[PDB]
Amino acid sequence: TIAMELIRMIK
Amino acid sequence: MIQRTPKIQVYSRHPAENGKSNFLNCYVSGFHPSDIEVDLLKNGERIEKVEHSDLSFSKDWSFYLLYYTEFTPTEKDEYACRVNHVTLSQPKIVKWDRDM
Amino acid sequence: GSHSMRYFYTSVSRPGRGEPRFIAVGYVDDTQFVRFDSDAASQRMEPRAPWIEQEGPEYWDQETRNVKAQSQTDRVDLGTLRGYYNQSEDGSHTIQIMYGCDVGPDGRFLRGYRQDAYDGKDYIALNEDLRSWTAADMAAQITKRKWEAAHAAEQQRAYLEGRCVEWLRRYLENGKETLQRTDPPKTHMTHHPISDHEATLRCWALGFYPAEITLTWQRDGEDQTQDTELVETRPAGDGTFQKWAAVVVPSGEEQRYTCHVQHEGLPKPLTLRW
Repeated sequence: TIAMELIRMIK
Repeated sequence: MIQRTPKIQVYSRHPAENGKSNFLNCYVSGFHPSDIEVDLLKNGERIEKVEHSDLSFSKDWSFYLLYYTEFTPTEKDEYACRVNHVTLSQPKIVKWDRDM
Repeated sequence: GSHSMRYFYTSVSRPGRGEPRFIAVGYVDDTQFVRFDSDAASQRMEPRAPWIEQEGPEYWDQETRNVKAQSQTDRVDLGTLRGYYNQSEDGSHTIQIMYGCDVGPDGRFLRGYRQDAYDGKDYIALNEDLRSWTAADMAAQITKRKWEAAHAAEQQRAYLEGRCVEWLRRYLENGKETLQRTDPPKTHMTHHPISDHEATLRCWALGFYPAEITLTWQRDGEDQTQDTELVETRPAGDGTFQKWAAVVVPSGEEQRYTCHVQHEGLPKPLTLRW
């Protein structure tokens, strides 16, 4: 299952 | 801008036997960027209906891809992989060698 | 032995040719199990191994939903990173993301990973301690500060030590029949004179899994790394891998040379002689 927490880590 | 030339390997899934069904593979790796065109050739001519794996990459970020098709090798038929990529002045054509 | 679950993201902008293209693949060890392609027709996270198909519709709805969201995130990051490097609007650029976790034989957490890249080079990476970031350049320093101000390292560690390892264990269980086997290499040798003085000896390893393998030549029991050729380990196309190592030898001297093959699936390492 993919990490949802990456979705918000905008660069 | 980082640009890297693909490494190329043309090979069968099983050691080739004439008249016996098999798979022709062209494995391209170590390239960047990911934009690439890869064809399998039977006696110079392009084989239609060739599949490829889903784009992925190694630890050094370089991409790799497997292109393949089912085939039955014969004595007369020559196979090759033609790789077209921004890093190559002319597409590179690697001949299939049964023992490589 | 140990196991790993790994996700790979690739976003490539294509100015003029429409919107950026996004590919995601997921691996457990050396076996791919999921795939997403923003250009494909289904617009769904798709199965690529039989054991993942036993996950219900709700699993697939959430995976699809999150992978799409990630693709939008990469989309704006693409534009943002173009600004940092002061790049023009018309060139094609690439964001790559890798993350995952390792577990031991018992199923315990061993380590986590999170690394990003821009145009083929390191951008920002989570450090071994899963607590800090290493920024390779000056544009990534800006991103490094945004993520410190967001405590993203904790959140990364939350996934890596939480859902990551426990869905790994789940997958390993639901796919025990396939993900926990070691196919040992079927070995053979070939022999071809190059001339009246020299011959090629080529040592083959076929049908093995996992991909980790070592082929080494010896001459009179000592390692030979000279007039040898090693090819990159390669996929056979059916889940197994191939490798070969060749050496050019003096004619009549082939009996001095031995090929040694180390693989997890072997009760003990093989020695091959012509």
